[PDB]
Amino acid sequence: RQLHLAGFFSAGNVTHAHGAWRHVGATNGFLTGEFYKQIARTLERGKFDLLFLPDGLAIEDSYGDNLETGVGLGGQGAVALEPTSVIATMAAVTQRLGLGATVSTTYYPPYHVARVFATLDNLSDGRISWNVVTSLNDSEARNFGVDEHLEHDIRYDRADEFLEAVKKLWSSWSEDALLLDKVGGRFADPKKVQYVNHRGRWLSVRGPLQVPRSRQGEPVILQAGLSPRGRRFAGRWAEAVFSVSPNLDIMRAVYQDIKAHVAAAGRDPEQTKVFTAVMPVLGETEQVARERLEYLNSLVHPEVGLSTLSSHSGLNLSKYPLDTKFSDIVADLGDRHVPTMLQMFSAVAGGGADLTLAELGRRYGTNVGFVPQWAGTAEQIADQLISHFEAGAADGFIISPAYLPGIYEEFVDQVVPLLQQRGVFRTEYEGTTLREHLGLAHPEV
Amino acid sequence: RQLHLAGFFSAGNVTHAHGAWRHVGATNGFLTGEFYKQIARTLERGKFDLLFLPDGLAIEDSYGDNLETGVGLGGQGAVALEPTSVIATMAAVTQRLGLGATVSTTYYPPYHVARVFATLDNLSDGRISWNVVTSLNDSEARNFGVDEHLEHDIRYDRADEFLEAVKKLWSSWSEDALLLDKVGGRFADPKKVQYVNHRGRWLSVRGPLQVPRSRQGEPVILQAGLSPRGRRFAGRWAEAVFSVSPNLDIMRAVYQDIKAHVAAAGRDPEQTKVFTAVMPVLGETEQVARERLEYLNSLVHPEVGLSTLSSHSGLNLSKYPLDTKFSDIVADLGDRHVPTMLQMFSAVAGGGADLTLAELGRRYGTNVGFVPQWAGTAEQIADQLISHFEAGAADGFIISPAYLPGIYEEFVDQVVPLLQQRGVFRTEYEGTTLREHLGLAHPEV
Amino acid sequence: RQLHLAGFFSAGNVTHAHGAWRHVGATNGFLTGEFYKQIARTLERGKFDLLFLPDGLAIEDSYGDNLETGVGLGGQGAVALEPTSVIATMAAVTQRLGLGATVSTTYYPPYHVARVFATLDNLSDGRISWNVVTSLNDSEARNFGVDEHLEHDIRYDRADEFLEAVKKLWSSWSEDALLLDKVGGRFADPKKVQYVNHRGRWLSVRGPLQVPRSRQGEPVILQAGLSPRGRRFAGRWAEAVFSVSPNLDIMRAVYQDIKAHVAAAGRDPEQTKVFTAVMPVLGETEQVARERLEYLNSLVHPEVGLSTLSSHSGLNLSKYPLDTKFSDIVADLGDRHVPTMLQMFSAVAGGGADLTLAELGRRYGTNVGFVPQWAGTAEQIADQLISHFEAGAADGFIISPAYLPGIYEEFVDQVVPLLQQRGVFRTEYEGTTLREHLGLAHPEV
Amino acid sequence: RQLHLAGFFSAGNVTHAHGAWRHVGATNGFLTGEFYKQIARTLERGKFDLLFLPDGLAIEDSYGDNLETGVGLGGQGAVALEPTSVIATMAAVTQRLGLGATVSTTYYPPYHVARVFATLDNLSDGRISWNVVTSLNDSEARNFGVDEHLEHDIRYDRADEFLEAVKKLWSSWSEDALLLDKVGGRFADPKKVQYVNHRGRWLSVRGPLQVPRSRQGEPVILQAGLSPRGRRFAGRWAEAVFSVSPNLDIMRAVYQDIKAHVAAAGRDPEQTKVFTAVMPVLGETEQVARERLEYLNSLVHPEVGLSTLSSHSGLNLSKYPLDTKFSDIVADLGDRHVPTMLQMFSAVAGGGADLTLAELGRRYGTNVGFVPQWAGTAEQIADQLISHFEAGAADGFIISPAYLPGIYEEFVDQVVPLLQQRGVFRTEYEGTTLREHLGLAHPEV
Ligand SMILES: Cc1cc2nc3c(=O)[nH]c(=O)nc-3n(C[C@H](O)[C@H](O)[C@H](O)COP(=O)(O)O)c2cc1C
Ligand SMILES: Cc1cc2nc3c(=O)[nH]c(=O)nc-3n(C[C@H](O)[C@H](O)[C@H](O)COP(=O)(O)O)c2cc1C
Ligand SMILES: Cc1cc2nc3c(=O)[nH]c(=O)nc-3n(C[C@H](O)[C@H](O)[C@H](O)COP(=O)(O)O)c2cc1C
Ligand SMILES: Cc1cc2nc3c(=O)[nH]c(=O)nc-3n(C[C@H](O)[C@H](O)[C@H](O)COP(=O)(O)O)c2cc1C
Repeated sequence: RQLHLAGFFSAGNVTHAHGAWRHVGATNGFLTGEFYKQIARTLERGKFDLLFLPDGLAIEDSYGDNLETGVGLGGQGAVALEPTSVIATMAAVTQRLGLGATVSTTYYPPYHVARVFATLDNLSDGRISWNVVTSLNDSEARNFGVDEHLEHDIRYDRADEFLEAVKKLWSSWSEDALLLDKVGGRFADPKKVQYVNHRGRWLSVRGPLQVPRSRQGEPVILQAGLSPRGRRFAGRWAEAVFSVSPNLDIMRAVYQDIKAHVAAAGRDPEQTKVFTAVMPVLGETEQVARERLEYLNSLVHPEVGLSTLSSHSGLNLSKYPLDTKFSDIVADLGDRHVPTMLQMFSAVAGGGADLTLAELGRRYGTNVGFVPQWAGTAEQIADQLISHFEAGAADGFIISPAYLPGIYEEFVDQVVPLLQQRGVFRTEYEGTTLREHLGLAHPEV
Repeated sequence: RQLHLAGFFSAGNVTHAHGAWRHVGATNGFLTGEFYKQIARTLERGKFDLLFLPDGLAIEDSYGDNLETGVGLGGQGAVALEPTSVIATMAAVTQRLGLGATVSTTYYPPYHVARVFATLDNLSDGRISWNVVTSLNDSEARNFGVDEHLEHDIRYDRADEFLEAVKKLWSSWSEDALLLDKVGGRFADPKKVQYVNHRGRWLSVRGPLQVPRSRQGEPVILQAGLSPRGRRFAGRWAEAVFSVSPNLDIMRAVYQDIKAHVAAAGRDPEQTKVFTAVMPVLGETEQVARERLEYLNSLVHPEVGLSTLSSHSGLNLSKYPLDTKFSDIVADLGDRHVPTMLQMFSAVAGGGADLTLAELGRRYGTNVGFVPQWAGTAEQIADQLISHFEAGAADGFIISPAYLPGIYEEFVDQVVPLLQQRGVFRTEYEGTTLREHLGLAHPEV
Repeated sequence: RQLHLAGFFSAGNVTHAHGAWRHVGATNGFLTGEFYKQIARTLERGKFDLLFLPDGLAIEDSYGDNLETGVGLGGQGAVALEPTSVIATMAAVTQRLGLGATVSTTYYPPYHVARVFATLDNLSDGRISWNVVTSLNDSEARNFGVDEHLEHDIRYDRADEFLEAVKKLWSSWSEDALLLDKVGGRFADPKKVQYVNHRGRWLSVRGPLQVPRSRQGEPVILQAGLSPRGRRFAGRWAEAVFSVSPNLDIMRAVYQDIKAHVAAAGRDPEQTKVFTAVMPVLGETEQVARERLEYLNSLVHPEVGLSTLSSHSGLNLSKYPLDTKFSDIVADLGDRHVPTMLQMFSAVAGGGADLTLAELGRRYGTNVGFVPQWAGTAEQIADQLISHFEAGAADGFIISPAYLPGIYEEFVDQVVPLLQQRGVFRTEYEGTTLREHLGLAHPEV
Repeated sequence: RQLHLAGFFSAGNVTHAHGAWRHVGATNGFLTGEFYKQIARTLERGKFDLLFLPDGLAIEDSYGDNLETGVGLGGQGAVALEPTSVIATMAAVTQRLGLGATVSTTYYPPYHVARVFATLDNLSDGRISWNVVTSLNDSEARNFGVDEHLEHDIRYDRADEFLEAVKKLWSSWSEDALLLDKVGGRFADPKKVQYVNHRGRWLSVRGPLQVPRSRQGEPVILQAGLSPRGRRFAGRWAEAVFSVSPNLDIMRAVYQDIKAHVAAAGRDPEQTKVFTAVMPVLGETEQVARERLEYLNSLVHPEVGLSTLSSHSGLNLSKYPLDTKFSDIVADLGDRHVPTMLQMFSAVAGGGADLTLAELGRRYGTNVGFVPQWAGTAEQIADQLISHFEAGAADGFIISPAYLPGIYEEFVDQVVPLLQQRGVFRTEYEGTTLREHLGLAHPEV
């Protein structure tokens, strides 16, 4: 029984640790090719299954209506490179590492999505993944500028038709269609390249895709989104799921809930790999590790933290003085109008303590509220990973980076070898495709 | 006074020579990263200014409305990779070569175009170019599933506002906005990052762009489109122009006309570089060159040739038997209703002879009618490039490949050194950016 | 049953074709890393078993005790880079291709040879080869400050002990000696690293080697030397043999002779792979190919060919006039005292005739007298290779380059795919080491 | 006025910190190409002047003529790859970084040293350096099967002629000798390529060298050897000096003495750059750094230090009891029969206390006695480098690695940017050669 490992970070200034760009070890090379090439090569040296990128299309002015926080202090999406370009860059200099990009079904037509990932899948020789998200934000809306705003759960309904359209397109070409018979002049068998002719309620695409199928057949479908409608969506489509849980109990529930949704949709639950995100901080001794973590968490500015907390909760908390205690917010707006997730974050993060908005945002900024921080030696981290795996937390772990590129160098040089020595993580790539690393079947046309 | 050199080929089976995939030397590696990496490194080894890719978003299927000729025999766009992914791949393995991609203003929002190229421009450290095109044909639309028919000249009017929007977005970040002051916690100066708030007749985008400016400020604007409206457009926006002319008389006229449009738009004509395309075929002796050219041209299948000729002429010629002579086509449609390009191509390619459709399509397939074929020794090709340059044909030449990747290995190894010894082509890159190679000024925010 | 392919060229101006540096396509980049990196990456792209380099440690100056000819016209070894440095350079940018260097047993101590190749073998993860040679020439000696005389056959007797010393050194480290037990503080098992204490008639070396064994155990032994003593030496030590024969029948005879020597030495003949050198000249048509061979052969200066002919035959022909007829030299030297190779060359070149030594030197300069020039289409060349292989000419072919880097780009693009489609050449590397490519066993400690 | 930076480490298990291979972060990849490619790319990313490697031609078995200590516990030179091969590997994947290798004048002929470094200088396009050393040890002489023992100072006398011989060889080719006139058939001007025919007291070399001059003319001469005879030697030949001093006071004296010896040799002291070695240990806080230093030092086994200390003293400490008080040991020899370096070191223990032999060996294993360990934050390390530089300690610093590859990643990511912000270290390479980086003149032929 071996676990999977994945890397994850924004093509930009911040991922989960909101003080990361301030870290003494941060190169902040996120505008340069070299930065991404170093990181991709490092994770491949550590035999990672994959690396994938989140995405948002707007700087967030969202809290509360301003960039002065985001841009001035380095909040979420202050810098955000288009993710598919970035992984093409990474694909060019690796040969085994799987690579994923987050693209919303909202903003692009299925033809575009299908061709972009089929192209990347071929260029990388069958190593690509699309992380499917159904987001719609007005600012993103403001940027791409389209306002018909569809309700959260209906976006997933549309996304069902979207995925079907994309997969029809990826099946345009039989895997034996291309002939390249030079002598005879037969380029391809036109009876094995078929029109798509899709017309559903939401979308219309004609086809065929002008891009044949790679050696893994189709890109791997990644999925992120844990809403009840999102888990149903994952049951039907996800081949790997991006999850975040603060502790083993929540990890195990999410795991079993997702595997249940998959089985309920008629699919094999062992063909959907669940990853849970964890943020390790290493030290030669546990003491050093805990001091490094303390240093890391002290870089978070209370307002950048609050900004993200405002965005994730849907409540704008900039409207209040920063010293407002959380119970004066519930007092001021009534418990019915303060999101549950926000009341559950205040209770868990404060431990019963009535915290100011400053301190709540500061703590939220350390780890986005729910990504577990693990401080310890390489041996301790290896142990924790192995025991969570054995307790059924996940099929693999996403390693959320405290600072870049350095943390991945530390994790690969110190933690990966220990995992290999215990026999719970690959010593070498067995196959060449992302499907093979993940133990997924090669889909048929 | 030095000339410029550019590479050009589709990320796919065919560019201008319709027998290229059948050439004994063709690797047909156009689905692999390696193919593109080899070519990009080769052109950088030869100190080329740039390489750019065309694009079409559908298998050309009009003649007449079928997969079978295009796919079966390997016509235009039978395989067509998404071009921006492809040059991202090339950028990761080069450090000087300029890289361009053709993207239509029709099918994407200005926000997308701006973010993709800003990303590539940053990933490549200031080496990227967008080749602006305004196309819109029904099959591509059928894929993007849209009902629109903006008339040709109106597409250019919309493109004016489009470019304006993209350039506003690329000016979101001043070049001194990014601070990365870790000690003070100041990421960036928010007074140097500006909202865009563009609301024009055609488009609306708010901004700012989440991507700072590269060391060359903004991507270089390439343009392709030689219609009277397109030349006006080039006058206003183009920093480099993609042109194709069958002989020196037409090259010089196109040259002077473009430079005139640029001056008429209030811009400096020497800040718009005109490239003209030529298809060289080398041999150790002139005799060897001519036999290789004859071999190359003998690979063109008459029906693939005819397919492209139909698409370009706007006339479906599948309806006729292949042995139909061209004058029964003129009889069948009336001299008035025969597109001018089609009448000029028939007269030029036949030299007055009445040709079958097979033979007309076959000759069109050799060079898309109007790309000059130059057979000779390295010294002769070098001579011809120099004399055309001295005769005011162009500021630079696009080298259309008879077959890939080999032809570029030959060109870089045999012709480039001769140009360098004569002092008309750079022996080494003087700058690091595409603007520096082309001698373009660094634009202000 | 598949054939093997090897590349072979001098790290310098000339290999077998003496007009190569003058070829219009020759880059003459033999002083730069880029030149060697390109060729290695190209031969790896073509799935070649290996690439190796010859060596001489002095500008040939025997004819006529001066460098005016060698240096002035670009003769053998006019430029000659140190070969182990070069293949280290190639190893760094490849991961499958085997890489070999010729080093003479005469000029270096066994410890030095062992350490250099053990190092390269580790650096390349098991892809290195030593081409064993026993040369001793005075100019080389003059350079090394040696005033050593040892007779041809005795040099080989000495080499037997040399090989034995080197192979002991490569067994210094057991393959399980290295522990890297950090926690316990045990670097390596001291009972599995052993002193050598070699004290023989010729050499003494103590050991152990400071370099452990790579994944292929030991560097592959290549050998070049076709003399009667040379074949015995190959019989005992060679794992691969570099041979040259002018036609299939002699190829076949040398082939069986070497396999017989291997069997006579008590070894398995299928564990010594025989390569024979061939010089292909490709053309799209046979006519083009023959014109290209004619062009290439016309670049040879009669005196450079003659210079080389002198060095291989042992007679310095410089003293004679260029119009000295060949039977007038044997008249004044007797059937008894002019070398055997020298007139199996003259007759073969005339096939009957009396030529001036100018003409004899010119013809020798094209292909070093005995390397067959094969001009044809890719299909014909592929046919001939398969046909010679099936006829028992060799286990593999050394592809002698008419000019560099260009000829290898053509061969990999045109001939290799044809071999692969016929199933007689690997479509992909099955293993990672040079031993696995050659189908050699992993030697024991 | 900027300081220079150099990297330095053995191609093997240990450099100065003898517990390094045991460090949790050490990859111990010293047998793989990847390990060296990574370190070299990292130092190039950090704009280092140079990286050079030490060497020994035998496993360190002196204490006590057995390998059980050296091999069993991982003392210095237990694994030691041939250094010229290693830097060739590094040169292939870098384009600016300087690269040097240590080769003894004792064991190789001048022709061999000359050709290897001329070859490397060309492969690297002028970035190479030879670190001149005059060592002669018994284990090493018995691997090369040498039995002549030359007195310490005489080896340096021999070395004087050695360098003249090597520099003569490097002037074999005029920098305008190579012509490559393909049309005229003139390879090179033979009157600009000269025989050497060097015959002095010690050595004889004929020439010419088969390798032309690189872009920087000749390899840079590094030297290491601080005996009085070594410093006179450095005065005459060295262009950069490797020095080690435990504090600013000794640094400054060593600095000024070397500059004087150079002036005394009639050379410009500004044209010989002196480097001093320091071993930094970084932490996010000073507390963290001091702890990481403690961890590092706690990995040192007392006997490996002594194994290594035996050779440096050159006294064999192997059979004195480990708890032998040092002074008591002092007595059999007589204060007069004690090598001094060891003696100051006893002094440099710094407690001036009678110390166990275990304990002297432990401390020596820590930092080779005299390389200062600096623990602190990046700012503190930068400060100390700047303040030492300004106080005239050295023209540049050698950064001795606590553990590899990681410490260089930390150093380049944390300290270099700070040095750059202060303007005391280059933000970018101004030239392409090692001579340009060090501010050395281009020597003429
Ligand atoms: C762990 C995780 C990571 C996510 N990352 C992104 C992301 O990078 N970009 C995005 O648009 N949506 C992302 N989402 C999904 C958003 O929640 C999104 O707004 C979607 O509409 C709702 O997903 P949901 O099922 O959580 O409601 C992520 C969701 C999860 C659970
Ligand atoms: C040399 C040249 C190359 C062109 N390449 C493309 C291309 O690759 N893709 C595309 O959509 N349009 C391309 N075009 C422009 C097409 O003509 C396009 O349909 C546009 O609507 C009309 O441009 P026009 O000004 O030539 O009419 C190119 C035009 C020229 C002159
Ligand atoms: C095909 C072939 C290639 C050879 N290449 C070299 C070489 O590059 N350098 C060298 O010193 N000897 C080379 N030799 C060996 C020389 O002939 C050498 O001087 C040796 O002492 C005699 O080899 P022999 O067995 O052919 O007589 C080669 C031999 C053969 C058959
Ligand atoms: C900082 C430094 C580093 C040295 N490194 C080496 C080395 O790696 N290999 C070597 O043989 N000698 C090295 N030496 C010099 C040795 O002492 C050498 O054996 C020589 O014979 C005597 O040099 P000396 O002048 O210091 O006595 C080094 C010397 C110094 C000062």
